Amino acid sequence: VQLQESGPGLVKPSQTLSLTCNVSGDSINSGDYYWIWIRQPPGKGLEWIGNIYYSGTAYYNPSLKTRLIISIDTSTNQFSLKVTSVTAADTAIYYCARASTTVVSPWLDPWGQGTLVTVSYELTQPSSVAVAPGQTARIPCGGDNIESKGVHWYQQKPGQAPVLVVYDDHDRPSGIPERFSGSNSGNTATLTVSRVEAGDEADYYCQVWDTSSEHPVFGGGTKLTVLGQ
Amino acid sequence: NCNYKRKRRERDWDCNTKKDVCIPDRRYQLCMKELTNLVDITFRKLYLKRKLIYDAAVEGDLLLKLNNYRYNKDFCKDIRWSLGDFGDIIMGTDMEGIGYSKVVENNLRSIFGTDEKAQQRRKQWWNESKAQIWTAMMYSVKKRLKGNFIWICKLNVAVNIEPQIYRWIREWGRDYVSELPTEVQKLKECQNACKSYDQWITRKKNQWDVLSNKFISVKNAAGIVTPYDILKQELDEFNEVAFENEINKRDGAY
Repeated sequence: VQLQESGPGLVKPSQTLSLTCNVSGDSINSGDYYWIWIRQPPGKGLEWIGNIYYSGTAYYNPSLKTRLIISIDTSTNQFSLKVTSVTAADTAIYYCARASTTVVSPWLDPWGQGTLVTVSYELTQPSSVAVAPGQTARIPCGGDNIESKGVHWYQQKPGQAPVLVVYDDHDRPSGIPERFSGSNSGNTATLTVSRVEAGDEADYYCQVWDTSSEHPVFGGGTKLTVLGQ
Repeated sequence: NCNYKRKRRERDWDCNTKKDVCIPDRRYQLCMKELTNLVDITFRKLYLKRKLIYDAAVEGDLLLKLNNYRYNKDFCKDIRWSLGDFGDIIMGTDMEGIGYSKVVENNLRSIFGTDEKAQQRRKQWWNESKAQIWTAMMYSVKKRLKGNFIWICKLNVAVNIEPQIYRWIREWGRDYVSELPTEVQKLKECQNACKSYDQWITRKKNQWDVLSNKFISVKNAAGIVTPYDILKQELDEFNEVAFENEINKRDGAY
């Protein structure tokens, strides 16, 4: 199943940005999934924009609610995002993604390619973990009683969309090596990357689901740098 | 707020709050916070499912803790019973309807409607959701198993819709066959122990009388015709003759 955003890439400031996610391999006309928009300012982390249900209902990030319109069209297998009265603070890479409605803790898989556009539960993770090649990197994710939740982990290499590497605190999708493992105890969830290769250099985000307003909550991200020598 | 699940049979089946039925402690403690706090027809049905999943996941978690985190068939049975009660609440066929359960019913009334065909829609909503609700109850098991998920619990026995009184007799049977050795050994181990046993066995008869009477009203209003057929199905080599003797203090042990 594959999603993909499509948009202008450059937008005049006082105007309104329009994006469109084309899903293929599956039908959007189903209650099995949330359809989500995520944006990421250059250099910053992952911001949730809004969800939409196949029935047409959509809810938004409260800080941007007045400028967001998320619509869906079941008869052409797509849903769209509109950002009105844009400003400079809206320059970001915009991702569309999918999340299940049938599990306790939804995660986002798959994600769109991502398009650059130019003009309360909090997870705490450090900005950087730096280890030498072959060592063991441990990326912590802090949350108040975070073990009561199911935390997921995404790997984002530069220029690419995030990639799910761990979900339900220790499950690995098919394509992920066994060196990536997950833990969740007390107030800290831990992504552990053993035998850190050079290709492991990326940003790692822990994600959790907000059970009161039904949307993903992301940590700030952790840059994993490999020092070489 | 979905408390820590008092020890097994710390409180016996209550037949006094609702006089026509005997209510187990598990049902009284069933987690319903998100359902209670529920104060686009398709979207609000989804929101209900989400809150039901959250209550079911907590319920399953606490039941696992009650079973000392042992993923065994004893745990599956408790998950089977609590899932059924969730269904009878959703479908409206719950026999408790006390306090907070009256709130969850009114919340369900506002979602599906008060008309006659609403009750058939709650039955259809439960059928397309019941499997997901059962999986949520074992999400804590999935979080604690280091490896893959092994399904020691079986969906078919849990997801199959029975009348509440049917399942409660299955549960009461397992409760009775466990309390009986503890009581016959507390006597074989004396005017107080007999005044204690015969006050325990009176609770068992009074319970079985109210359940079997509730059975008749439900059955009239699956290979099971009498309420003893339920115990023959659920229990290990259950003899109805010995059972009526035990509850009537005629057994050749007492």
